[PDB]
Amino acid sequence: MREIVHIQAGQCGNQIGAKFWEVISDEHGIDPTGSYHGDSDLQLERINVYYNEAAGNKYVPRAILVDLEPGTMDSVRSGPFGQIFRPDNFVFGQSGAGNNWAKGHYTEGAELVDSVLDVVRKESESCDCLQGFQLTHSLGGGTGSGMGTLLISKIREEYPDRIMNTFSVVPSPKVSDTVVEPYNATLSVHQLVENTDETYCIDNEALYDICFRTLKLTTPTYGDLNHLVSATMSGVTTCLRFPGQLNADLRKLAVNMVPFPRLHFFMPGFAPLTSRGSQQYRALTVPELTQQMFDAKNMMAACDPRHGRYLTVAAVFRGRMSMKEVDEQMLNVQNKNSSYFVEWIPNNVKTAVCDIPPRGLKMSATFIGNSTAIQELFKRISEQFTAMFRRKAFLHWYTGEGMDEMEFTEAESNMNDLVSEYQQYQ
Amino acid sequence: MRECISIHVGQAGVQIGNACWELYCLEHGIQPDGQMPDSFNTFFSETGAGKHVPRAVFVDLEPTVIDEVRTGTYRQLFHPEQLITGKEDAANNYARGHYTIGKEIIDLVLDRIRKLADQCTGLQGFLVFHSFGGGTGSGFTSLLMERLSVDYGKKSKLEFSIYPAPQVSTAVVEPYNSILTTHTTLEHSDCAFMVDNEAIYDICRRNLDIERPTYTNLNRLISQIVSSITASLRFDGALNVDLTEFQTNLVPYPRIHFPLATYAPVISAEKAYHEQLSVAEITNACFEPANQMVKCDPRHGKYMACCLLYRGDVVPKDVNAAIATIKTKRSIQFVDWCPTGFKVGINYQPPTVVPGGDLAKVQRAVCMLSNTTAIAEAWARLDHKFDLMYAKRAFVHWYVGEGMEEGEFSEAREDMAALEKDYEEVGV
Amino acid sequence: DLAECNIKVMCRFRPLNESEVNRGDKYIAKFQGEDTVVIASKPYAFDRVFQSSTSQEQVYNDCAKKIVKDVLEGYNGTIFAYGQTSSGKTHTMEGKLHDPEGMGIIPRIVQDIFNYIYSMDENLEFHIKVSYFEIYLDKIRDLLDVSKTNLSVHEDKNRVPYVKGCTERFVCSPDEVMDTIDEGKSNRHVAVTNMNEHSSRSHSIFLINVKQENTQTEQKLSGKLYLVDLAGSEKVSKTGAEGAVLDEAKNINKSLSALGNVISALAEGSTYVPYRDSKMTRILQDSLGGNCRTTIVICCSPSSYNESETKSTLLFGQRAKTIKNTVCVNVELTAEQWKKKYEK
Amino acid sequence: AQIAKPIRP
Amino acid sequence: LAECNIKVMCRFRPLNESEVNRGDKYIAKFQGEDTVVIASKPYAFDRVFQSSTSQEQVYNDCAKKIVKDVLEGYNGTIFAYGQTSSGKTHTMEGKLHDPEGMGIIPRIVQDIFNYIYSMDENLEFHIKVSYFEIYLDKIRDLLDVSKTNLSVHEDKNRVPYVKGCTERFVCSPDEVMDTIDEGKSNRHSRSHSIFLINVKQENTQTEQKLSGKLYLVDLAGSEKINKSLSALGNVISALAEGSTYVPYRDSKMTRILQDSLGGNCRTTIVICCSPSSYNESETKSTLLFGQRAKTIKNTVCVNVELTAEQWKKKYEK
Ligand SMILES: CC(=O)O[C@H]1C(=O)[C@@]2(C)[C@H]([C@H](OC(=O)c3ccccc3)[C@]3(O)C[C@H](OC(=O)[C@H](O)[C@@H](NC(=O)c4ccccc4)c4ccccc4)C(C)=C1C3(C)C)[C@]1(OC(C)=O)CO[C@@H]1C[C@@H]2O
Ligand SMILES: Nc1nc2c(ncn2[C@@H]2O[C@H](COP(=O)(O)OP(=O)(O)OP(=O)(O)O)[C@@H](O)[C@H]2O)c(=O)[nH]1
Ligand SMILES: Nc1ncnc2c1ncn2[C@@H]1O[C@H](COP(=O)(O)OP(=O)(O)NP(=O)(O)O)[C@@H](O)[C@H]1O
Ligand SMILES: Nc1ncnc2c1ncn2[C@@H]1O[C@H](COP(=O)(O)OP(=O)(O)NP(=O)(O)O)[C@@H](O)[C@H]1O
Ligand SMILES: Nc1nc2c(ncn2[C@@H]2O[C@H](COP(=O)(O)OP(=O)(O)O)[C@@H](O)[C@H]2O)c(=O)[nH]1
Ligand SMILES: [Mg+2]
Ligand SMILES: [Mg+2]
Ligand SMILES: [Mg+2]
Repeated sequence: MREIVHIQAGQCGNQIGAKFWEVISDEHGIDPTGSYHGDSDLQLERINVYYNEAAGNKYVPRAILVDLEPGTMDSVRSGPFGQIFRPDNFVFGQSGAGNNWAKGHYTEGAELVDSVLDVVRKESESCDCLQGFQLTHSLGGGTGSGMGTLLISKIREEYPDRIMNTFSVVPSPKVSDTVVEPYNATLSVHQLVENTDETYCIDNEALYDICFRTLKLTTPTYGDLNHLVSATMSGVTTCLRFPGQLNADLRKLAVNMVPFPRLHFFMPGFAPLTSRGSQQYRALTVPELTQQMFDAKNMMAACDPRHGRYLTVAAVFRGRMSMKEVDEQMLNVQNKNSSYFVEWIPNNVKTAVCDIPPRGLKMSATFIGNSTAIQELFKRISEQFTAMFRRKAFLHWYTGEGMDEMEFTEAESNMNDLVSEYQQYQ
Repeated sequence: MRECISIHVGQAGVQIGNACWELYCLEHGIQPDGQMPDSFNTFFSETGAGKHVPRAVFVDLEPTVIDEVRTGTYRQLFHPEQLITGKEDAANNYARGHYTIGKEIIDLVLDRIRKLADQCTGLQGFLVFHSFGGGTGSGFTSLLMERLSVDYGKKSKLEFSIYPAPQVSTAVVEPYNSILTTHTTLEHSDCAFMVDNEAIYDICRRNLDIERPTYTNLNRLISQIVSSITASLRFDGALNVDLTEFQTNLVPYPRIHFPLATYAPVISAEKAYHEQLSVAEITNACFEPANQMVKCDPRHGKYMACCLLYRGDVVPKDVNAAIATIKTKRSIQFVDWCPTGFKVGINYQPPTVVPGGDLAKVQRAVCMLSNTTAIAEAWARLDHKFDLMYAKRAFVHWYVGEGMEEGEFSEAREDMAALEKDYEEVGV
Repeated sequence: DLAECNIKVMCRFRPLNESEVNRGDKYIAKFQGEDTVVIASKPYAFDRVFQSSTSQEQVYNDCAKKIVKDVLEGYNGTIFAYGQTSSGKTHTMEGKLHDPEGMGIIPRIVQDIFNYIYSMDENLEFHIKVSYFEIYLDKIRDLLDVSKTNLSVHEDKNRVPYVKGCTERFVCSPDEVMDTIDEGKSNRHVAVTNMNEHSSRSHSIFLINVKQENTQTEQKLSGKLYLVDLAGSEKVSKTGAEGAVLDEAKNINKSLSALGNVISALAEGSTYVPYRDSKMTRILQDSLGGNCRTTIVICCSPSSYNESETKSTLLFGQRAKTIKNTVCVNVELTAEQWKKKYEK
Repeated sequence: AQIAKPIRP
Repeated sequence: LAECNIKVMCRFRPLNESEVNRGDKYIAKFQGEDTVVIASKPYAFDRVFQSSTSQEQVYNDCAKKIVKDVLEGYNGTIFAYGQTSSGKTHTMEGKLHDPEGMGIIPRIVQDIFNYIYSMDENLEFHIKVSYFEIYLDKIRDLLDVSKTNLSVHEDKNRVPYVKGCTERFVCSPDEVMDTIDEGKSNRHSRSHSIFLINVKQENTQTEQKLSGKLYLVDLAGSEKINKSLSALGNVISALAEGSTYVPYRDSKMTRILQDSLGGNCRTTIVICCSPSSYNESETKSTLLFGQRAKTIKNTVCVNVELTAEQWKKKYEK
């Protein structure tokens, strides 16, 4: 009941989804072989949300792993939680996109999207009451951006009345991993804006900042960043899986947090986030959790919320806590930061409390923020796109796979319109 | 026999219902399994041997909380067909609760009510428990009230809603849902008792001296209020009061049926001693603005009708003295067209204390249900929030996209302006 | 080079119907003057308020007669009807296609455009192309080809949106246009509702492009004419929709709310002006805030059973009348003049 | 004036 | 470039019943297929048709090349010169609505429509017809009797053309057939009929437009007051002798076929003669006409124009 189909597209999506599934299985007491070794019945009460059943009390996740190269699929299979997945769900080609959005959306992704949609359709049909779709990808690459966008469009045209929440990794401002990030990101957002219900924007720069500042990690690796992302991915849908005093589904979050249809780009966050050797000094309470949540340092997007105003905020608390404490803390946060909140919306914050915390934590929280500050990311992406596109730089690679300059202009216009809409409500 | 049906819609309704049914089972000496080791026919049904089946219908589109009821300590108390669940929630959408997702279990709940209504000889009314603001507790309750009014109509209908608070709030689309539901259900309910979480939080902080009140405590307080309301049916006493008496003594005009409940004494065990808790003190503290369960000062308005439901060791002479002292006081303001705005009800059953509860064992308690014009300011602030959100037309696409014309918002706003105007007119 | 024009919003009141005259309903509309209507003692001023007895010829003459001349002169024109369920949009726009007295705006426009073409200067050569599609469940369907189940709205060099892939049929005689209209109407989606027995569940769009070339002066002009028949706002209590009709109603209401939002944005002088929230608002972007001379024919019911909807439609028409358009002649540069400019 | 229809095979 | 000869073909009709009643004999004799011998004097032509030859034969031998060349880029012209009642209506028009005859014009329009139906689909064709005739050096529109005594202006290139005549677009072979029938009905034969179709082939992919004009014209009698034929005999005498200062402007008949006579247009000429013996004098005059007409050589270039986008691009450089 209220099942979620999970899709991993590209290297970033796959290596984040693997951490996500390890985290979820640990939370629900599933050992890597697929057996159940938990301690509480609430783990099995709603195991149908993220898992299917099989003969022998073995639980298989309903995850669909897609890529245009088999290397990352082999890495996932060879991992510690790799044999939990269904061997039929691995759908892959043999020619990668090569960080070409056109290659992954028009030429190589088209040949694989049929089989991917077949697996998606089978998994959805096996579900009792489908709730939504979950996608992990990166906007800065070829297979992720392009293939995930094509799959999102196809699924949206196939299931128009279902939530499509995508956890995308946006290009970082200061350091660029690929030289064609602006093109891929603009072309991916041009379809994310139209074919998604709520997209969560994560950039590696904010993750590195969190790790070095709050977590005090000397050598942050991709595992730690994927782990921080998996924390908020699990925390977003905790009310679907465990009982709580005040429950909020994905659609409830979308209704509260999306005032206008095209403004569905969110900044996620997590709390508590302390360093070993500093937990004995902290005080785990709702005020401290809220102070951590609303801090600009704790955001996982490189868009400072101070340079903007919040439209809607969601606070999905976990554990045993007073509703009075939570509501008073939210009210005082809104009052003390009135300049950072929108005035034509009373009570910008939404609250959901789940009465089951993550293992080893007495309390936890996930912060979802719809801020006008996300326009800065789009503005810099559009600036880089214009700089690269006035001079036709790196453009024959995209044109050689069947794209046109008019598509680039339309994507840029859509990005500019989204920026203008965000600026209007500020 | 005098029998009532309880309907709990949405998460708030079902939580309050869990508290209320724990309280009732404690009052009547029924173990949670349904085995008693009269005066229970109002809320319970007797089977061939032992098992007492409560007259409740738990309805929610979310299956989670009804599943908690199904697996909780009160598992073998309710008839499993009474507990009704959906698949997907209303997601804080009035349209989902009313038009789209509501019209998939409405036939089931109506059939269950009819089956319960066929097992009662002297049906008296409905005790619908829901919450303003939520999608289910605003959309599904409106559809259910329409169906019940069309089907039964002559039978009474009482509501115990959770009104949105001024400052403390949870949802962001709460004003829309609240105005839509109180536009739709203004013509169907006969007496809608309203409470808000913020006033109960303040009551818990000051009187009960608990700095971290949660939903369980609020549900217990509301359960005590509803037990005080319905105690006249269950137990004996001097000046017993029925639900039709509530309607005929609390509703002056057909469009003015929004009283606010108040309870006294709400004290801890430490302060249970050191206090006399006399009838006069209880009544005076019950008329205090800080003890109101709705965030509105009654001093900014005039009382129309006020019914007092005393419990426990209460003598009518004490009640008369307390009423005289209240009437002589100048701060309380009664309207001109009501020379006598006091109805008194005395009962011999003292309030019961749930084990592991904040309330203390007291010999007497009161429940003040007053129809005052001070509730107009709550409507005013809710309408202000609605107007602010609707000027920019925010969140409207979610409601419009599930079977709701854009003009329904304007119609609801006009109806609310009319209700505010009616309250102002009756004030003068 | 700029000649600003407003929206020529005009109101049409249909007579009370059988289902409404036999159930205790009263004619609430009171008409004063020739351009204003009084409802609930609240004046509303429009360009022309047509009363219950107005024939199709009169509304066509006072609404769409100028649009043919404007299109053939070089400007862009667009007319779209608005209202609630069972209000008079299909009757005003198309009506009975083959009846000389009951035909609507579209057949009269096409006949007049052909007659004006015949009465033009001899040196002109005209190319006319007809497109006819609909918006059903947020999908652009071609009513002339069922294979095009859904289409897309792209943009041009000068940032104007247009439907891509729609069948463009060249025409020579009004008979061909009438056959196109008939074939399109056969495939348009209709449903049975309590308010209207032949209710339309799609936003039909009729497009004709008139390309005009002069042989002597080589000067070339183009004109785009949109004729849209929108669906009406519905209420589940009145319509009683269950099943597919409910989904159609949901999509129709969402699209109409988007259109109302864009009209309010134009009227208030906002900056974002949300054209991109729906397909219909995208297609009519240049119509509402660009290079088009647009007239809105709002249709209303005069009964007390539909007073709230009539007031909402009246407010929509009043707000639209204030918004302004920037209209210029579409003079496409010529090849001979291009080569002359190159040489000189 | 005249109206032209392209003859596309 | 390329130099192509103005073809000349000789056609013979069967002896008439009046001639066999009057006792006329068969003087002309056929020798081979590329000449005809009469009066013991060989006359060399490109091709000589027998008396009983079929009209499909002459169409296949003469006109099909004109059809394909006008379809691609090449202006064409075919006309008949001969004595009265020698057969220059059946040669050109024949039977308008009898499938057996379909002399030249109906067959050529059907063939051009078939060829249009064939070949690449990515091509836009705008074909325009315009039928007009002249009489006594007065140009008169044939599709509308209102127009009378028109004139000839000058286009961008040095090519005189009729100005003001109605040019009706046609889309189907039935339309061309009915417009030809109406034009012939509007004719009451000393008049010169000029039939022009302007097939304009525009390619969307290459943005290249090619305009072709075929002239299916018919002459008047040559019994020799007639003046246009005298200048027609003067212009060919200018062309055959090669003398400059050619009198193209002497008569208005030659002012329309100026590119057909020596310009950017590949043309063929047919002559009709009679084997009768009573008309020995007038028969030799038409025979010598075809021999001299072969002496002309014309230069043809593909009529190619650049689209509006192409001129814009050349301005950028
Ligand atoms: C002795 C003790 O209490 O140890 C704690 C601990 O010290 C702290 C510092 C933990 C620790 O976390 C980290 O150091 C960390 C490393 C990489 C990325 C993110 C965090 C901990 O490792 C993490 C671990 O978290 C869990 O057990 C949660 O269930 C968590 N699990 C995982 O992330 C996970 C890790 C490996 C394998 C499988 C799952 C979780 C959180 C949300 C949703 C699902 C699961 C906890 C409480 C601790 C340690 C062990 C030191 C903290 O993290 C979490 C996620 O709880 C860091 O700040 C918190 C506060 C904790 O007190
Ligand atoms: N007193 C009390 N109020 C509650 C409780 N739970 C939620 N509320 C209030 O109810 C409102 C939220 O509505 P809910 O009843 O949870 O929503 P719902 O009716 O279940 O509708 P959906 O969940 O959207 O299907 C908020 O104002 C909460 O403060 C509760 O247990 N007790
Ligand atoms: N001016 C009019 N005179 C007479 N009958 C009319 C007139 N306008 C509408 N009607 C009648 O009303 C019915 C049509 O409703 P119509 O006018 O078709 O509604 P509509 O606007 O197309 N409804 P909808 O598609 O839901 O927006 C027809 O059968 C008409 O005969
Ligand atoms: N090849 C032929 N076969 C049969 N009949 C023919 C042939 N050629 C000509 N005729 C007939 O002979 C006559 C001459 O025809 P026509 O073609 O009318 O002559 P013309 O040379 O056009 N005369 P004119 O226009 O007066 O200078 C007509 O009756 C024709 O039908
Ligand atoms: N957190 C994380 N980020 C990654 C990982 N792999 C790649 N990225 C980021 O993703 C972007 C590159 O896109 P990628 O997914 O590799 O291209 P694709 O395989 O064509 O989709 C860059 O910004 C990388 O830093 C990973 O394993 N973990
Ligand atoms: Mg709920
Ligand atoms: Mg219609
Ligand atoms: Mg002749």
